[PDB]
Amino acid sequence: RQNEYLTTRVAARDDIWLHTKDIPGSHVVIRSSEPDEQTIMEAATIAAYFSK
RNA sequence: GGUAAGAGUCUUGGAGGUAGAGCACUGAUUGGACUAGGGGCCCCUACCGGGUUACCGAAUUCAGUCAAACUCCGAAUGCC
Repeated sequence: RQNEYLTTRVAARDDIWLHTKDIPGSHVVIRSSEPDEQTIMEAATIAAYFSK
């Protein structure tokens, strides 16, 4: 219920959206125009921590 | 006591909105064009807008209804 609202209302364009491959997990979005490689790594670790 | 006014009928002139009719007002309404505005869905909304709505209906309009506290009208009888 938070995820559909976050994906369709909150985040604008060119926001990197992250999810675990073929495993259910939290939906993680970075609200910046350009994501730094370190930012992508950190958000991927957060998405992996909040996963199965 | 006044006295012959009283009453009925023919003729004439009036006031007063009932029966009936009608939307010319006040409401309630049914259908079609007309669509102010609101409803989902795609481009997009971090937000302005666009499309389709076999989607509702405040306006307005062609029609169709209704009304003791609606009347543009309007009797028969009663009344003076």
